[PDB]
Amino acid sequence: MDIVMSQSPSSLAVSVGEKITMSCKSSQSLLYSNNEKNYLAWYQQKPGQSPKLLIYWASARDSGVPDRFTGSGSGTDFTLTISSVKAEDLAVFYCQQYYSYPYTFGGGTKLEIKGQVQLQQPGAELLKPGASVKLSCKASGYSFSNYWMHWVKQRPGQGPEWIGMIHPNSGNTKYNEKFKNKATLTVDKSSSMVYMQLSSLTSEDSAVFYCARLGNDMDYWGQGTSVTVS
Amino acid sequence: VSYSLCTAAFTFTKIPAETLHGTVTVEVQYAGTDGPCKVPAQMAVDMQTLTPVGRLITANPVITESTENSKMMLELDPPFGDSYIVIGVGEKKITHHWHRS
Ligand code: NA
Ligand code: NA
Repeated sequence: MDIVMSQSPSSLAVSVGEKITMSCKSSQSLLYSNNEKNYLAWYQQKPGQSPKLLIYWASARDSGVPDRFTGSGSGTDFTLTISSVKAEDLAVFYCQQYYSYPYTFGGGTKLEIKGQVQLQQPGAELLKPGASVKLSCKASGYSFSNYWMHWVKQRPGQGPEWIGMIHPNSGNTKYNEKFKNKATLTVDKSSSMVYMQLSSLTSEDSAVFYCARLGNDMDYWGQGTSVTVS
Repeated sequence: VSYSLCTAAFTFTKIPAETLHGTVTVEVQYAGTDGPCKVPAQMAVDMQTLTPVGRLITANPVITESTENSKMMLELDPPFGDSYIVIGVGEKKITHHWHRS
């Protein structure tokens, strides 16, 4: 049974300098008793950018993340606190569970302000219903072979969806059941290239598709390829 | 009965071995003296996320001795295909690739 992530509030309008709190609830506990870790992450998506990891293990700050961002909580109830909001913080914040495959994201909290690793993806595609498209992801700046490459779908301003992942060295794959017949992941080891072929395209497939190395201290996202289906 | 997580490094005493049930038995030696303590044990397909796969058969795996270099066995139920057996936490955790089929 897939884990459902729920965020509140959907949007937050604050003046510069305010302290804010936003909530994330999971339908199942993300606290793994074996190692006592909470498999919960917080992502920030600024305008024009890919999602960027802020917090992992529920409370660990990624490098460069200021102390004014604080993740807390355990089990099924989590909180992201911003102690003193800056104008640059304007973004949609998504929580994400990585306790179980398929990974699932919350619907986001939109923060509105009133007062060497590279994953290169091509520019926008536009295609006709019924066509197929092979999206590419060129990896550099790290040892390509042993790191899983993930693919993520995101409709405008909506919660990202985890499509699946492929391990380049072995070719092993894990698919979200919801995409098992929509997406096919392959790799070209000779060129450090990862591909996702989308078949039987419909307007429901129109979205930005990201390739990403997901999780903990090595989280990296490509710039995304916008696919629009006529 | 609960214990805090073992803090020191583990070492495999022998190659992990498939049981007759298709599960995997593992024996580890523990260098710490904080025992009795809870052995961190899981399987994962991705070492970057440590997202758990399969499950531990051993209910509450523990190092029972307070002296260094004691040993314990635990049994794991690995997933279909390829995975990693991961014992311990932190930088000193140990891993061994496993194939089930
Ligand atoms: Na199809
Ligand atoms: Na102790």
